[PDB]
Amino acid sequence: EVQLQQSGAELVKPGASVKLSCTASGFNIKDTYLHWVKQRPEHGLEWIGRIDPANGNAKYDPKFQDKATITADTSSNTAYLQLNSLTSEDTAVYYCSNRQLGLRGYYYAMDYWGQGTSVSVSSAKTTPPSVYPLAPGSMVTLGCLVKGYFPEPVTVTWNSGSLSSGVHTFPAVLQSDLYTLSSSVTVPSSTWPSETVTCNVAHPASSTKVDKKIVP
Amino acid sequence: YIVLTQSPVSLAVSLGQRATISCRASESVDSYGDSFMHWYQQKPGQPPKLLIYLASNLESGVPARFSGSGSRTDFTLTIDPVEADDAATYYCQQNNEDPWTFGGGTKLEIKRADAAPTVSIFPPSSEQLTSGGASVVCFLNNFYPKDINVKWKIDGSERQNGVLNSWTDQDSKDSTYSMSSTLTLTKDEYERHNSYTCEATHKTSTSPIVKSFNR
Amino acid sequence: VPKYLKEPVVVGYVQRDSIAQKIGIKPGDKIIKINGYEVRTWEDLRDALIRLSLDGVKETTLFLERNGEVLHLTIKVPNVQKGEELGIAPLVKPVVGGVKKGSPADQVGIKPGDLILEVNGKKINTWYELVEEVRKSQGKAIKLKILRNGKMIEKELIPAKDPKTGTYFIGLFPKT
Repeated sequence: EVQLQQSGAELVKPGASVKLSCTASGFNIKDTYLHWVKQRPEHGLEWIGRIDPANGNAKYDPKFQDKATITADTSSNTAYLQLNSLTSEDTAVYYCSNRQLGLRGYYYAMDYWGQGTSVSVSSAKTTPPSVYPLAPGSMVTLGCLVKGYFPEPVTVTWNSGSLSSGVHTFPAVLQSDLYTLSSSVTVPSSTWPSETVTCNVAHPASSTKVDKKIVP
Repeated sequence: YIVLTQSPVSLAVSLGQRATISCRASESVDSYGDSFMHWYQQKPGQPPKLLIYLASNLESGVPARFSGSGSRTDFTLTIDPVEADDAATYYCQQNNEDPWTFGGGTKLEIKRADAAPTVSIFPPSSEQLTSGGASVVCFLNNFYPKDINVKWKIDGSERQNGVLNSWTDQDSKDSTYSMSSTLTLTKDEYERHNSYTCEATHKTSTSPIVKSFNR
Repeated sequence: VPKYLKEPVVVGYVQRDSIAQKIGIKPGDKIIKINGYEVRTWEDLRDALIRLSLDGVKETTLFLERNGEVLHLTIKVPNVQKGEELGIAPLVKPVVGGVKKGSPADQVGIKPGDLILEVNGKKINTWYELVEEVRKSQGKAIKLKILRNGKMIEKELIPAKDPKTGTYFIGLFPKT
């Protein structure tokens, strides 16, 4: 099976540079191209460029020709995106991708994307989140508050992923240079509090991986 | 470069009905009897997903209710019937010519039947009270349409100071929205009051849904 | 749109290691029904397969015609969520219908009407196979045996990586 696996979220300071990676499985990049696409918060998609890993030939959108540098390594099946001289317009989710297409007479599509890498361009230091449980005071609703972090993003899961259904994770809100979101899980009240319900929070930039179980 | 202008920018379509999205290219995108124009669907927090490629060809597994037509400079994506899973932003993309370009996107809302929120209120955690803060959280879950009101009351008297609201995006299965409302105040004044009320006012009802706890 | 979509489902190609191959579907098989969905065209087949998967059917009966008898085979319903398909395609004979000017094929003198018999000493029966061999060429020269008016001709050409298609390209388009 084909996968494009991208490196973790990055907090970087203005003026500097960052290098993002994309590792491919189930195909040889050497036989095709890898592409990079930019998506700013509340914005659409912008093509950055592609590389041919067989000859290192990279082509950009003239607008990125000098702020982005795309390289590839065939031995480790990996493509890189380097952004230099970072401004706030560089803050975005960055996607690696591959597409291959059959033409008239033999139509096919192979289209694969990485999960995206979040890049925040900021002066501010990293602050970890605080993680508080929400418990009531046939269906029971339980929550998980994630308070006062910087920067985005944070990942919330329930019982290590065993609960993706009945889960609402709300968009973060920015209060005085910190982020707060919460997540709600609704389970059958037979499972709780009979069995474990635990929220798993991960915050890349502060290297935090706390678990918080919900108790009556 | 080839400019792609996408229309409409946003639309709301009822479950069961037709959605039409158009893409205009500043120059042709055809070559040797194919149009190098493709349609993507992007769900919230997910990577784009290919639906139609070379103007009219279905990607593997994509339902026939999706179709693409056009050639040259004028292209249309049709979604008929629309379903809950179609809640998303759609993009045309061309690669006839470098650089590759995307249209500006079209945000599709799914119109479903009105549904009243399920309200839950939660007191601040011991873990928070110990560390010095006091956040009271209220979940208004699975409602339609998106517009909703929340009122907090502390011992019967109203408060909007320190309230923050956050809406999810439209759910891919039941087409509903949800909303968290968080009242943040100092541990100090939280412990100086007893009754904590959360009430939701929604189109579905003239009278509000109310949830409470006594500290 | 391709015209086979509205044509009957006569198997021309069976993908290797595909559900189709596993259960023994052969070129020449006429698919006529799957579960309770009548299959008159390739479009019906596509739509039925997607419907079954989305309704959560795991296994169903595929009805074929082979030498004028109906054959009933149980197949796993392909997982549309993974893009998985049945693995059959209509016949496209490896006959050249067009040659892009300037292309590697144009340069070595390949002409419309040529029949590609063999790629790198490997006989091919379909255009899919030609495509497969070009995709697997690694940008190294490939040899083609060609039939032109009954005469056997040998050609050797180097595939170019094409940014539009994301893969190797020699400049040939099949006849419809």
